[PDB]
Amino acid sequence: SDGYTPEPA
Amino acid sequence: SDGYTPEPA
Amino acid sequence: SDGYTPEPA
Amino acid sequence: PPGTVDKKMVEKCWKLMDKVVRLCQNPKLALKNSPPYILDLLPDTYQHLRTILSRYEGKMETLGENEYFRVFMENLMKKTKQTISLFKEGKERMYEENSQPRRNLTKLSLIFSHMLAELKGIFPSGLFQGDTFRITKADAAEFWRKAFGEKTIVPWKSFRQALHEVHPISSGLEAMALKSTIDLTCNDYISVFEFDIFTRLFQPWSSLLRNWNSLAVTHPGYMAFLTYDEVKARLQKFIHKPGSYIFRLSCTRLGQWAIGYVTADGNILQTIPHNKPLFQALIDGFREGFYLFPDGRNQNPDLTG
Amino acid sequence: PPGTVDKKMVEKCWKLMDKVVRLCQNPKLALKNSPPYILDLLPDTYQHLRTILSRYEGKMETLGENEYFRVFMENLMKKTKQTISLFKEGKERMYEENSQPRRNLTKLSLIFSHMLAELKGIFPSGLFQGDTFRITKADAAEFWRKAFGEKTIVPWKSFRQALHEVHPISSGLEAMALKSTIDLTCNDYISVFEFDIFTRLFQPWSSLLRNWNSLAVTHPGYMAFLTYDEVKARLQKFIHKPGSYIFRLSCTRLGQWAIGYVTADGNILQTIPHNKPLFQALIDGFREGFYLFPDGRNQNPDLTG
Amino acid sequence: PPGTVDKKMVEKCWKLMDKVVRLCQNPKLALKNSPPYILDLLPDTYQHLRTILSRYEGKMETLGENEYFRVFMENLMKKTKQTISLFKEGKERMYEENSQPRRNLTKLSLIFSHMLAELKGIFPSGLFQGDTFRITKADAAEFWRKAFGEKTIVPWKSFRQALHEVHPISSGLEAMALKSTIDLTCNDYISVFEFDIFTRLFQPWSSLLRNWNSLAVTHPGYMAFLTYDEVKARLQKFIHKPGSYIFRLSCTRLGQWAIGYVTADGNILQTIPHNKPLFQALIDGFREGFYLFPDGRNQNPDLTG
Ligand SMILES: [Ca+2]
Ligand SMILES: [Ca+2]
Ligand SMILES: [Ca+2]
Repeated sequence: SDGYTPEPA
Repeated sequence: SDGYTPEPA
Repeated sequence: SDGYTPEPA
Repeated sequence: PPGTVDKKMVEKCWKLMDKVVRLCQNPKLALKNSPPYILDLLPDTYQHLRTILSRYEGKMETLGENEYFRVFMENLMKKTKQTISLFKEGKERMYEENSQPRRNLTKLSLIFSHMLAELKGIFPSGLFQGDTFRITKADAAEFWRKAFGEKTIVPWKSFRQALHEVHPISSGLEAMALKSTIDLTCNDYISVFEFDIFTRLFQPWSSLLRNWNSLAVTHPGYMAFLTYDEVKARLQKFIHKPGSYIFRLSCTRLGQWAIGYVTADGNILQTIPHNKPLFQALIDGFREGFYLFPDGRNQNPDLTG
Repeated sequence: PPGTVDKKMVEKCWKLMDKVVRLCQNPKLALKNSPPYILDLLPDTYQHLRTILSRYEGKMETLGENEYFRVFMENLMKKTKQTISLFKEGKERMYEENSQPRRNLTKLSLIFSHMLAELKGIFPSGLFQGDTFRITKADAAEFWRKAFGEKTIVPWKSFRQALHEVHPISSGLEAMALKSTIDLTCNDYISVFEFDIFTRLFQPWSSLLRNWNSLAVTHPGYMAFLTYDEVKARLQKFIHKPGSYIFRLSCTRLGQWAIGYVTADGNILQTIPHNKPLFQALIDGFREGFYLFPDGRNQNPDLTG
Repeated sequence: PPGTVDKKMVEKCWKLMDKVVRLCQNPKLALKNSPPYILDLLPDTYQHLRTILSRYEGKMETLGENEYFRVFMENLMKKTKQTISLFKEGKERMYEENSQPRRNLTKLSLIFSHMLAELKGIFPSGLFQGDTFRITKADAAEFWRKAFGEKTIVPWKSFRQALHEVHPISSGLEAMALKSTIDLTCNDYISVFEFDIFTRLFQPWSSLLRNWNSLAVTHPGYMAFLTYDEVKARLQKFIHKPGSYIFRLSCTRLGQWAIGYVTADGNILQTIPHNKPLFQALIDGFREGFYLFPDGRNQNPDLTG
C-alpha cells in the first residue's frame, strides 16, 4: 500500500 | 494490514 | 511494512 | 440491460483477463506494485467472481439474470477488450512512459480498481445486496430512494434527468463533465455505489453541484483519473516550490480525498483529510502555508465563500 | 502440565493445521485478507515452529520438556481440532455469514492470532526466553515476580488467588468475566505474555480492576473478541448517526486499544490511541463530539470520575 | 571506473545473488519480514535489473559503458561476495543473534536496501536519468551542478575536496565520520542520489556540517546503520524509563528521519517527523516530555542554539 501521512502540521 | 488513522481532529 | 505512528501527542 | 450471464461468458471473460495479465508482465513496462496494480486486480476480480459463482451454486438462473451483474459483466468484458486493443494498436509506444498509450493503461488500471470496488460493495461476501446498499449521506439516500427506489444501477440519461429536477445542470458541457466524474467505471451506468462515492466526495448535498463546481470544474488543483504515483511524479517539477499542491480521489479509500503537496524540507507528502470536508482542509492548509500553489500555479482559488 | 513434546506430536499438529487450511480455502466462505487471517496465520505458526525446532537441533529433550512449550503445543492442537469440529458439525451454516458457526470461526481466527503472538513473545528468534520476558508496567512486573518468580505460565486458579490477594475480585461471575478477558488463548492458563497485555490495557495497576470494570464490564462500547472488519460491519447500521463508537483490543498491536467511530462526513474510521490511556481518549473524544453514542446508544458512561 | 558490464557479468551476479538467497533461507537465522528484508531485496534487485536490460534491448553497448551502471554492478557484486564470505567465515555464530557476524548480516541487509533505492532513483522505469536527477534542496543542487555538472557519481576524494572548499572539514577523523554517513552503499563513491539523501537529512545547507555535528557526531541518540527492529530491540531495556529515545535514517523513506521512543504507558513507538527539521522535533519533544533521555542516558544535548 501507498504512503499516506497525517495532515500537515 | 488494516487501516488505522490518526486520532480524531 | 513497519509501523510508523503520528508524532507524539 | 446486456444479455444474461452464463458459464460460456464467464469462461470467455477469464480468458480475456488472463491475456491482459500476460501483456502486463512485460518487463519493458516497468510496472510498480502500488495501487492501482493491474497484476493484483485481475486475479482479485477472478477470485471475487469465483466467490459469487460459488454462493450461487444452484441458483445460477437467478444470478445470471440479475440486472447489476449483467451490466457488470459487460463492463468487465469491454474494458479487458479495450486493454488488449490498446497494447496491440500501441505496438511500441506502450513502453515509453509519458506516451499516450501508456497513460491510457494507467487509466484502465484505475478503472479496473473502481470496478472491483463496486462489485465488492454490491456483492459483499459473494451475495447480491445491491437492494439494501447504504448510501452514506442521508439526504443523498433519500434522493436515490425517491427517484429509483432500491435499484442498484441506472442508465446515465435517467440519472441525469432525476438529478436535474433537484440540482439543475447548467448545460450539455457541464453534464458531460459531471458524467466523467461520477461514472468511475466508465460504462454510461450510474450505480448506487458510484452515487454514494460522488455525494460523499462533494457533500453537503444541499449545494452538491456548486461544491463540485468549485473543487473540480474550476479548480486547477483537482486531478481526474490520477494515481498516487502519478501525483508524486507530477509534483517533482515543483520540488523547489514548497506549497505546490494537487488533489484527487483516493483509489484505495474510494469516497475520500487524497492531497499531494511539496513541503519546505524537500519532501513530497500525500495525506487523506479526516473529520472535515475538502473545502476546510484546502482553506486551512492555505492559511497555514502548506497548500498554496495549485498545480504549481501562483494564484489559488478563494474557497472562503 | 500436558505431555512432553516429541516429533510424533509436531507432525500430527502440522497435519491438523493443514486440514484447517484446506477447509478455509472454501470460496463460499468469502474470507478477506485482513488480520486476523487464518490463511496467513497457520502457515506462519508452522514457520515459527520450524524455527524453534531448528534452534533446538540436538537439545530436543530440553525443548520437549519446557513447560510453556508443552502447554502451547496442547493449546495449538486443541484449537485446530475445535476448528475441524466446527466445520464438520456446522455442515452448511459455515457459509451464511452472521450464522453462529461463522462467528465462531472468526473468534478462532483471533485466537490463532493471539497464540502466534504469545509464542513469538516467549520464543523470539526460536529461543525460549519466557524467563526473562519484560512486563511493560513496573508495578505489574513486581506483582508477577513476587507471586510466581520467573515462571512463564500459570494455571488460572493459581493466578486468580494471587491476583485476589492484591486486587480483590468481587464474585464468581466477576472472576469468570475476568478470565475471558485475560485468557486470550482460551486455555485456562495465564501467560506472563497475556498478563502483560492485560495490565498494559487496563493500567494503571493501582486501580486495575476498577479500570477494567468501567471500560469493559459495564461499558456498552467495549467489544470482546471482535476484529477490525467486524467493527466496521457493526457500525454500518449507525452510518447516519455520527458519533456512534465502539472499542476493542487491536489484534496486530496487542496491548493497545483500537477505537471505531462514525464521522460526520459519512466515514467509518479506526484509530489506535497513543501517549494517553483509553479513559482520556474516551473523555476527550466525548467532549470534542467524536465518541458520543457507544454501540449507537444514546447515553454514554461518565468516565470523568 | 570498473569494467564494462556485459552479459557474462550479469549472469555471474545473479548466480551470486541466488547463493545469498539460499544462505538466507536458513530457519536458524529467524529472519523477520520487516524492511530491510534481504529475501525481498535480492529478488527485487534482479527484477529491476531485468527491467533495465529489457529497455536497453539493442543498446547494450550504451548501457554497458554507462559510468554509474558499471560502478553499481561492481558494488552489487562485491557486496554479494562479502555476504557469502560472512556466512562461510562465520560458521555457526551467524545463528546467535547479538553475535558480531549476525549484526554484520543486518548491516548488509540495509546496504542492499540503500543500493536498490539508489538504482531506482538513477534508473526509474529501467532508463538512465542520472543526468537529470533532481536534488531536493536548491542550494545543494547548485553546489553539485557547479562542482560536478551532471555527473551521476564521483569518487570520495573528489567529493571531499569539492565539499571542503565550501564547507571545511576539520580533520581526517571528521572526514572518515562524514564518509561513513554519506556513503550509504559503502563503495567509496558518492552518488548524486546519496548526496541528495545527506543534504535533505542535514539541511539547511548553509550550516550543513555543524548540523551533522550536533545531530550525529556528538549526539548519543543518533544510531548509524540501524533498522526498525533493531531500534525496538535496543529500547527494550529502557521499557520502564519513559522518555528514552533514539533516532536514525528511515530505510523505506530514505532522506527522512525515524524517531524511536518509550512512552509513559509501556509502548515503544516509532515516528517519522513531517514539515519540520529533526532539530525542531527533538527540541519540542524534549519540552513536551517525550524525547528526554537519548539512548536511555540521563543528560540530553541542548540543541536550542
Ligand atoms: Ca458506472
Ligand atoms: Ca492462555
Ligand atoms: Ca556510494
